[PDB]
Amino acid sequence: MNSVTISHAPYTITYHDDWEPVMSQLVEFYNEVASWLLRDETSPIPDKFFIQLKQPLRNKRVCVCGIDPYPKDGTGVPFESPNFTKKSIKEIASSISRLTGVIDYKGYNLNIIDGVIPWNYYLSCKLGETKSHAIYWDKISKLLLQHITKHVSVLYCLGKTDFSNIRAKLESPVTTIVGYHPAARDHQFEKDRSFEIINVLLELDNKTPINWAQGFIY
Amino acid sequence: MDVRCINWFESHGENRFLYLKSRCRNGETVFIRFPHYFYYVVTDEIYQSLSPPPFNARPMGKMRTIDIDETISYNLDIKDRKCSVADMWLIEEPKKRSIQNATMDEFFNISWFYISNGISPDGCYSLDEQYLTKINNGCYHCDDPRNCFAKEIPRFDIPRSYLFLDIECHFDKKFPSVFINPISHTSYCYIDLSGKRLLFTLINEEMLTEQEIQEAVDRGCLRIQSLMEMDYERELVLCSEIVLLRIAKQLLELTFDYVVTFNGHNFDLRYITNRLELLTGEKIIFRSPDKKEAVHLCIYERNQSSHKGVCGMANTTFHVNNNNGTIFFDLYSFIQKSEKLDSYKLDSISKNAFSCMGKVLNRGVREMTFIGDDTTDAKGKADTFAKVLTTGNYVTVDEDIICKVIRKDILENGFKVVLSCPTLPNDIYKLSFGKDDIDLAQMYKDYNLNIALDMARYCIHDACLCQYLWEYYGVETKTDAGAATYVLPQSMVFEYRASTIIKGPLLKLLLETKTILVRSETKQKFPYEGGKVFAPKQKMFSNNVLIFDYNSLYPNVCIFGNLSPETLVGVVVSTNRLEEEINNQLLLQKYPPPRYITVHCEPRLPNLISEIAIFDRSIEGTIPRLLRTFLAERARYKKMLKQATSSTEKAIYDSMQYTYKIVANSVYGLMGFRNSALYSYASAKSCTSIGRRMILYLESVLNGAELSNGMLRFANTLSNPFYMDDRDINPIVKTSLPIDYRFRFRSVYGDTDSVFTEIDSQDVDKSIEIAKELERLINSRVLFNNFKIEFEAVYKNLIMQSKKKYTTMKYSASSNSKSVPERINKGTSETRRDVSKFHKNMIKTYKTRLSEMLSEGRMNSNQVCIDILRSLETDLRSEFDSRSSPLELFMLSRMHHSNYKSADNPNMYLVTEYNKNNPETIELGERYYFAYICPANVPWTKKLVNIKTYETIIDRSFKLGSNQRIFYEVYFKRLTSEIVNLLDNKVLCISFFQRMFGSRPTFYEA
Amino acid sequence: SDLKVATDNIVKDLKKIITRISAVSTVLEDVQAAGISRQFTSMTKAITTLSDLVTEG
Amino acid sequence: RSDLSDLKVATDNIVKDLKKIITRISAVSTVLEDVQAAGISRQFTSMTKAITTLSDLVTEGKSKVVRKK
Amino acid sequence: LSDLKVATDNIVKDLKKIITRISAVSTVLEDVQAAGISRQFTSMTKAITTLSDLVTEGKSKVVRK
Amino acid sequence: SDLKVATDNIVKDLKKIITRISAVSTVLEDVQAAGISRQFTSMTKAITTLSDLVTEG
Amino acid sequence: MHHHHHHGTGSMTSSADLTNLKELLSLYKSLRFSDSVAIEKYNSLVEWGTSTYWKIGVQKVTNVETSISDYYDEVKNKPFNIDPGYYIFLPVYFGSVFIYSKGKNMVELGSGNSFQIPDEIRSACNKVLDSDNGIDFLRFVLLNNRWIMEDAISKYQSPVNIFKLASEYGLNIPNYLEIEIEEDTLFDDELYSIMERSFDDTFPKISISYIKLGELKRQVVDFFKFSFMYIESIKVDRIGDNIFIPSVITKSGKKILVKDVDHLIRSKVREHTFVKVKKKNTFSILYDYDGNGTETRGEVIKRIIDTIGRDYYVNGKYFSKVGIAGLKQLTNKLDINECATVDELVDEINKSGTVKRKIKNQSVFDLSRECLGYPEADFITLVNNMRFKIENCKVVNFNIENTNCLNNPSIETIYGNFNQFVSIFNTVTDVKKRLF
DNA sequence: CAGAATTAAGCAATTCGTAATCATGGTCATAGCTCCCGCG
DNA sequence: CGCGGGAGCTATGACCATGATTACGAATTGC
Ligand SMILES: Cc1cn([C@H]2CC[C@@H](COP(=O)(O)OP(=O)(O)OP(=O)(O)O)O2)c(=O)[nH]c1=O
Ligand SMILES: [Mg+2]
Repeated sequence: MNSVTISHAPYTITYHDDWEPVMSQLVEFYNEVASWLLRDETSPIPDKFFIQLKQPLRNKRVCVCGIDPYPKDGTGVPFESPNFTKKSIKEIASSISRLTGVIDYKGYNLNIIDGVIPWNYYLSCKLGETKSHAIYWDKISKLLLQHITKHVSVLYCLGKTDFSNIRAKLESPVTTIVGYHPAARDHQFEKDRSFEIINVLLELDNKTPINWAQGFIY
Repeated sequence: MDVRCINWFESHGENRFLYLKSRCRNGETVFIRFPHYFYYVVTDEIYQSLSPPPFNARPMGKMRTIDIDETISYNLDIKDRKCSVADMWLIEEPKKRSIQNATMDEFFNISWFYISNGISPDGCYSLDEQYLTKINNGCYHCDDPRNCFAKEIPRFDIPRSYLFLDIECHFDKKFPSVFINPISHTSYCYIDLSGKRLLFTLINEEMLTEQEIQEAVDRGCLRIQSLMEMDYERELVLCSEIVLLRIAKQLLELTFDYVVTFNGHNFDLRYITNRLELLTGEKIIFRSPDKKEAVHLCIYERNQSSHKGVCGMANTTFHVNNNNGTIFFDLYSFIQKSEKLDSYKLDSISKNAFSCMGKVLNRGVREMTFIGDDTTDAKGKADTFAKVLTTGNYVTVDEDIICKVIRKDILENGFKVVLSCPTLPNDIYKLSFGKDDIDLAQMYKDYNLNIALDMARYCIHDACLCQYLWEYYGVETKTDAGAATYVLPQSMVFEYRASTIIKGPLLKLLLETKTILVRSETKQKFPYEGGKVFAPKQKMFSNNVLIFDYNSLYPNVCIFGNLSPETLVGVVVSTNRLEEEINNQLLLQKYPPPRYITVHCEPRLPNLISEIAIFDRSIEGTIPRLLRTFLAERARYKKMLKQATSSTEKAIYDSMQYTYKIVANSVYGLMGFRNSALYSYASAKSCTSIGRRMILYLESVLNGAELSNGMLRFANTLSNPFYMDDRDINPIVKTSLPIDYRFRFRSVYGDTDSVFTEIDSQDVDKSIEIAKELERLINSRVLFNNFKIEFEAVYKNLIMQSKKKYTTMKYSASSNSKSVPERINKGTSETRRDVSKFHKNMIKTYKTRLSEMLSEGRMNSNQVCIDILRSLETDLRSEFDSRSSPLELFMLSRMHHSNYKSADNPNMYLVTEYNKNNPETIELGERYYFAYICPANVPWTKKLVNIKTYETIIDRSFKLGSNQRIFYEVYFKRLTSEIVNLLDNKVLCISFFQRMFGSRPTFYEA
Repeated sequence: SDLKVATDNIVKDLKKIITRISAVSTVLEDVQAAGISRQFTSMTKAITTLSDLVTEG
Repeated sequence: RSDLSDLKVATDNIVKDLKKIITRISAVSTVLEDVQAAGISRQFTSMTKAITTLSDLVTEGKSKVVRKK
Repeated sequence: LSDLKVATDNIVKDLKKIITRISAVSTVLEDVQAAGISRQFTSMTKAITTLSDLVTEGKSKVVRK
Repeated sequence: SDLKVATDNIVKDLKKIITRISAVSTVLEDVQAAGISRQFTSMTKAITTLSDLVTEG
Repeated sequence: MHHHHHHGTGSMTSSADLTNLKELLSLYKSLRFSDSVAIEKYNSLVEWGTSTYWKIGVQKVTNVETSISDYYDEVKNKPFNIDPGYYIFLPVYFGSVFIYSKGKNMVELGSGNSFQIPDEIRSACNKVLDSDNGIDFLRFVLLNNRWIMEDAISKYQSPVNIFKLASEYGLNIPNYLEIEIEEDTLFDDELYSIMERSFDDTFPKISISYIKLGELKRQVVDFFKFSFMYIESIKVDRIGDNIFIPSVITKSGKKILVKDVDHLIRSKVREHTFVKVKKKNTFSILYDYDGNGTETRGEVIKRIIDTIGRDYYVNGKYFSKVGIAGLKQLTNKLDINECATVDELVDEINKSGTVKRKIKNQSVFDLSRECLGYPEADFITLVNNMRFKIENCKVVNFNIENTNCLNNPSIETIYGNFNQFVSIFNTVTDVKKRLF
C-alpha cells in the first residue's frame, strides 16, 4: 500500500504492493499523457482515476474489464453508480439476478465482490463521450491489464467491439471472455450467461468460484 | 449516365446504407446510396414458414442443396449425397435476424448485393437515371440496383484522385511519442481531378526562430498564419503546427479516391489526428456523401489470428474509419501481405523495388556520375529509377554504401545521377533508393533551416515514394482486378485473405450453377500427405537440367477429377486387405472409370490401411469450375504479362498472375483448411494424391527416357495412371527434331509438379529447343485432359544442397545460350529471411569458390577442403577480431506474431520486452530486425547455450554500444554448418566444427 | 580323473541350482534379484580366473 | 519345494548354496594353480569345453535376473 | 635381515594361502566323495600323517616359552 | 594322479616352511609366536577335518 | 471496414458454449475413470476452450493412468478395528476390474481401453445410468466371461438401491448384506470368513469393500498370506463357446485361478516355476505382478501356446480354440435358432427383425470375425499381410506374403483356421446379398 | 437510449534453437567378505 | 580352542554430471 508522486493533478496515487512492478512505468507514461489528458473535463475525477490501484491483485482471480468509465457521473470505480441510474450496472444486476436468484436489491457493486476486480481499460473519458481518452490511456491500459492478467485467472471483457483487440493488448495467456456489453443493443447481454462461464472457467483452473450475490447492495 | 466504380463503402448506424464511389466521363464524382440490408437464403417452405414477412424477397429459382459432409464408409455402399432441389428465395432484411436452417450464411451482404443485382464491383455502368433519386449534389439513391445497373459498358479512363503522404516527427528520444513530440514536416502529393500532381511540404515554424523563418521566406518558402492563406502550388510552406494540422485535416476530409501512406495508419495519420486533438481539439471529420452521418478519424487496430497451431494473433493492420469513399490505403500492410522481404520498412522496400543497374560515364574524386537506360538494365526499370529520382535524395550503390545525390537529371529514356561516392573500379553497379544513412535524432538535436529543408526533401521523397510504390506495384490495377475477380469492394480487396476472396466468385458460381452447400456434422481435421518431393540424385550437376512445370497442378487436379466437396460420392475405407480387395473390385464394377475417378489415398486413421475417394465427374463441381474461373483470370493476366514490355508493368502483371496462382492454390488449400466451409478432407487429400501420382508418372516417364534417331522413347508406357484412357500409351513418340540429336534424359530431382530432367547435353540452345520439343510431346501424348506443362528453364551448375534448396543458372525458354543467365536461388541462404547479409555474402562467395574449383577439376577434394576451411578460418577470425563489417549486415529478422504454443517463448518475450522498454511498439505481423548481441569482453564461446537470450532487436535508431558486440559465434556456426554441408571430407569437417564450435556439425543425408 | 569328476559334479549341482533359479526367478524381488545378480557376477569373475588358469597355465 | 510361504528362506538357501559353489570353484581354481605349479604335463581341451558349458549355463542362469525396468 | 618384521610378515602371509589350499583339497575331496566314484585314500593318508607330525614338531619348535 | 602330486607339492612347500622357521627360530618374539601358534592350531584343525574326510570312507 | 470488428470474437458467452464448458469440467473431474472416447472428447473441449478463451486451467492429456484410487483407500492386509455405524459390505471379485463411465462405454482399469461387450448388458448399464445421473462410475468385474456389478460409486444415492434396480434390469449383482456394527470389534479372519460365507456367491471373491454412510470414501479390506507354489501344468477350461479361461494347476493339486490371459502373460507363468499366489482357505488368487524374467511378451505367448496347444490362440482376455466352423457357430453368435442351410438362415434372419437390423448395421468382415471369435487387432494384423483373390465379395483364394506375423502364434493359429474363416465369410456374404 | 457487426489456404522439408531422453562415465554408498586380533 | 569386535579390501548397484540423440516447435520457403 504505497504512494508515488505524479507531476500532474492526481499528485498522490495510491497503489497496493501487488501493483508495484508496473508503477515505475505507469508514472513514466502518465507524466507524458496527463498534460494533454486533463485539459478535457474527465468523467471520473482525476483524484479517483487510480482508486482501483488500491485493490490487491493476489486475492483477485477474476478481472471484469470495461473499456472506459461511464460518459457521465464516473465514480472511478468501474460499474458503480450510487444513484443506480447507469444502464450497464442495471443489466449486470439483472444478469446476476437471474444467476443468484436475488430479485430484491438497491444497487450492484463489483468492487465489494471477493475475487473480482472491476476494471476500466481506459481509466477515463470525456464528459458525454465514449473512448475519447483512448489515445491517452493506450499505454497505461496495456501495462495495467498486462499486470492484472498475471495475477487473475479469468479476464471478463465487457465489449465485443471494444475488446476485439484484447488478445493483442495482452501477451501473457489469460482466460479471456470477450463478452457483450450490457448497454449493447438487441439485449445480447440479457441473452448470454457469461457469469456462469466465469465460475466454470475458475472451476477448470481449480479456483474458488465467484459468489456473485456479494455484489448486491441491500 | 456513364460511371466507373471507384469504391464501394458501407455506412453504419441509424438507417444503414451502402454507397458507391463513382466517376463520370466529365470528371464529376458521383455517389449512389444503396440500401444495405442483410441477405439470407432459405427454402420455399421455410420462406413461407416465417410469420414476419421479409422487407423484400425475390426468387433465386430451384437450386439443389448438397450436404458436403465426409463419412468414411467401410462398406462399398454409400448414401447418395443429398441433392434436395428446392425453390430458394433471397431473404432481404434491413435488420439482422436469425433464421432456423438458413443457408448460405458464409457469404457477405456486399457480395450478395453484387451478384443478386448483377453488379461487378470493377465495372463501367450507364446508370438508368429514374431509378436514381437525388439526395444532394453528387449523391444519388437507387432502390432497385438490378434495373439501374443493367448496361455494362466497357472500360473508360477516369480522372482518379490521389493524396500520397508521409510525416516526420521530432524524436529527441528513440521514437516519437504523440504527446511530447511535435510534427516537423507533413509532405503531400495532391493529385486532383484536373490531374496535376502538386508536391508540397508543410514545415513547422515553432521548430525554427523568426530569423530562420524570415530566411526561409527570403529563400522562397511561404509563411502562412491561417487556412485560407495556404497555397497548394508552393513547394515548401512554413506554418505553425496548429495551421499545419488544420491543413492536414482539410486535406484528409477531401473526397479523394485514394489517400495512400506508408506505415501511415499506424504512425502518420494516427499522429496527425491525435496531435490535432491535442493542440486544438479538432478531429478529422469524414462525412457521408448524403451528409447524414459523420465519423471522426479513429485509427482502429485490426488483428488477424493465425490459422495454424494455437491460432494466435499473427498480423496487425491499421485502417481508417472512413465513410466518404476515400480508400485510405496503407502501403505497409499491402506490401507485408504481398511481398516477401527481410523487413518492410520503407527504405528496405525502396532497396527491393527501385533497384537499377547503372553504367558510369564520369568518375571523380568524390562525385561518381552514374547513367542508366534500356541498355544498362531492363526496359522501364530506368524510367522507374528516374521517376523516384525526381524526388529522391540518397541512392544506395551495390546494396552496401549510401550516396547522396549531388545533381539530378531526368533523361527521356533513363536517368542521369551524380552521387557522393568513393571511386569504384567496375562500370556497372546496382543502384537502389533505400537508406538515408543519417542520424535523424542528431539532426533534430541541432535543428536549423538547412536541416529543416533537407528533411523536407527527405519527407517529400517519402511522400512521393508512396506514389512510386503505388505505380511500381500497380495497386490501382491490382485493386480493380481484385474487385472484379473476388467480387469485393475496392477498399476491401487486399484486406481480406484467401477465404473471403474465394467467396465472391464462389457465390457468383453457386448462383450460376444453381447450387447450395450445407453441412450437418462438424468438420474433422486429419493430417494427409502433401505433394511428393524427390531426393536429389547428386549435389552438383555439371550437365544441363530441364525444368518441366505443370500449369497450375493442384487446380488442374481438381478440375480433372472433379474434386469438390459436393462431387465427392463418398469415402471408401478399409482396415484390412480383405475388405480392401472386395471394395477395390466392387468399386470398379459399381463406379465406371470415365465418369467416376477412384483416388487411392493415404489413410486418415491408423487402423485404416486404404482410403479411396470417389468423385463424380458427370456434373462439374463448384471447386473445379471456380478454379476454371481463377485460372481464366490467371491466363488473361499471364497473356497481359506476355504483351507487357516495361519492367514495371511486367512486375505488376507477373504479381497479378502469381496472385491468381496463389488464390487458385487457395481454392486447393481451403479444402485442406478445417475451419473453411469449403473444407473437404477427401478432396484435398485426393488432390495431393493425384498430384503425387502425376509427379510420379511424369518422373517415371522422363527418368530413363532417351532420344534416338529423331524419335523420343520413354522408360515406362504413357498410361493414364488412374484408369484406361482413349489416348495411345506408346512411349515411342515421333519428334520434330534432327536425327543426329541422340541424348538421354533422366530425372534427378522432383518437387511438387516440377521434375528436374537432366539432359546429358551441356549445350544451352540445344537443350532449350529439345526441351521445348519435350514440352510439346508431353503435352500432346504423355499428359491428358487439362494437364499441361511448361518448359520453364535450363538449370546450369545446379547446386542442390538438399530437397527444396538449390542454386543454379537459369536460361528461360525465351532466353538463348548467348543471353545472360539469371542466378536462381530457391530456399538457400540468400533467399531465407532468418539469414544475415554477411552470411548471404560469404555463402555467395564460397559458392563461387567451390563452383570454380570443382569446375576446373585440377585440385583434389581433401586439399580443397583444407584450403577452403583455412580460408574460412582466416575470414572468421578476421571478422571476430577486426569487426569491420557493421551491424546491418548481421541483422536477422522474423515476423512478430502471438502464435506460440508456449506461454514463455523467448521470441515473444523478446518482443514484449522491447515493446515495454522502447517507444516503438512492434505490432503483430511486423518484421523486426534482431541480432545476437553479447558484451564485448566475452571471448570466443565454444559450447553455445542460451542463444535466444542473446537476441537484441535492432532498430534504425539503434546503435551498438561500446561494451556490446555482435555475437559472431552463432552466425559463424550456421555459416560453417552450411559450408560443411556443401563440401565433402566429413571427418575433417567434424573435427573443424568441434575445434571451433565444440559441437558435431549438422549433416544432410541423401 | 578326479579333477574331471569333481567338475562334473560341480556342473551337475549348478545345473540343478539353475533349474531352481528358473523355478524361482519369475517373481524374485528387487533386492533378491540384485543379490543373485551380484553372485552371478562373482560367478563370471570366478570362471574368468578358471579360464585364465586353463588357458595361460 | 511345494507351497512355500515367502521367497526369503528359499532365496537365502539359493544364495547359501551358491556361496558353497563359489567357494568350491575358487577351491578347484586354487588347486589348479598348485597342479600347474607342480610342473606335470596336462592336456585340458576337454576342461576348456567343460568351462565353456559352465559359462553358457551361468549366462543362461544369469540373464533372467539381470535388469529391472 | 634386521628387526625381523619382514620375516614375520612373510611367514604370516603364506600360511593363509596354505590353509586355503588345504581347504581346497578338502573341498575337492568332498566333491569326489559326493560324486560317487570308488576311491582309496592310503597314500594320501600317509602324506597327511607325515604333514601332521612335521607340523606338530614345528609347533613344538616355534613355542614362545 | 593330480591330488597326490598336489599334496606332494604342499609337503615340499611346508618342508621349505619348516626349514626357514627352524632357521629364524633362534629368536621369534612373543606376540608373533602366539600368532603363528594360533595359525598352527588352525592348520591342525583343517588337517584333522581333512583326516576325517580321508578316514570316513 | 471496422464494421467487421478488430478481430471477430465467437459467442463464448452463449449458453451452448456454457454447456460445452460444463461438459469440459465434468469430464475433467472424470478423467481417471473415462474411456478413450471421453478422453478425445475432453481433448476436443480443451482445444475448443483454448481456441475460444485465450487460456483454460486444464490441459490436453496424451495418456491418463486409469485408476480409481481416489475413491478407494489403501488395502489393509492386517486386522483392524471397525467403527460403529452402518456399512455396506461388498465382495471384490477376482477378474479384471472394469468401470462404466458416464460416456456409456466400458473402461478397463490399468489400460483405459474400451472392451467390447454384449448388447443387452450395455443396455442394462445405460438404463442404470439413466436412472441415476449422480453416479460417477459403475465398478464391474470380468471373470469367467461374466460381468458382475461390484459397486456403484455415486455422489448422492447409496449403492444398495442401485443394486436391486440393476438386478431387475438384468445385471449381475452379489448377494450382499448390510449390517450394523454394535461395538469396536477386531475385524479378524474368522469374521471375514463368515462374511464371505454370508456372500452367497459361487464366483470367487478376493476381498471385501465396505462403504460408510457418513463418509463417501470407501476402503477395500483383504486378509491373505502371500504364497509361492510350484506349478505342475497350465490348463484352459471352457467358460463360453470358443472362450477359455487360463488356469494354473500346482503340484499339490490345488488350482490357482487366473484373471485373464494378459494376467498369465504379464506375470509370465511357466510350468515348473513359482508364481505369487494369494492364499485363502477356499481358493487361490494369482497376484497381479509383472514377471521378472528377461523373456519378451511375444516369447511368453510362444511358450504359453506351445504348452497349451497350437490350435489355441489369445483372444483378448480369454483363450480360444479353433475348429471346423459352420452354420452352427454363426447361428450361435447371432443368438438365433440352429440352422441347417444358408437359405433357411436368410429366412430366419428375415423373421427376426432386430437380427436383420444387426446384420444390416455391421459389416460382413466384423460379423465373420466375431462368429469365429477372432480378436480385433490380431486379425487385422493377420489380414494386413495377406493378398486375396476374390469373386463376388467372396474369398476364392487366400495367400500370405509376409511371414513376420507368423512368429505370433495367435496369428499363426488364426492363419490355420483361415479356411474356416473364408467359409463363414462366404456364408455371411451370401446372407448379406440375399437379405439385401 | 446506452454497441454490434467473422476471418482464417494446404503440406514438405530444411535449419536452428530448446528441452526432454538416453549413452557413457565418474563417484559414492554398500553389502560381501575375509582376515587380524583378541578374551574368555 | 572358539566366536565376537574391528578393520580393510573390493566388486556392485544407485545416483549424478556431461555430452550426444532426438522430439518438437518456430521461421522460412518451396511448392
Ligand atoms: C505456390 C503454391 C503451390 N501450391 C501447390 C499447388 C500446385 C503445386 C505446384 O505449384 P507451383 O508453385 O509449382 O505453380 P502452379 O500453382 O502449379 O502454377 P504454375 O507452375 O506457375 O503454372 O504446389 C500450394 O498449395 N500453395 C502455394 O502457395
Ligand atoms: Mg506449376
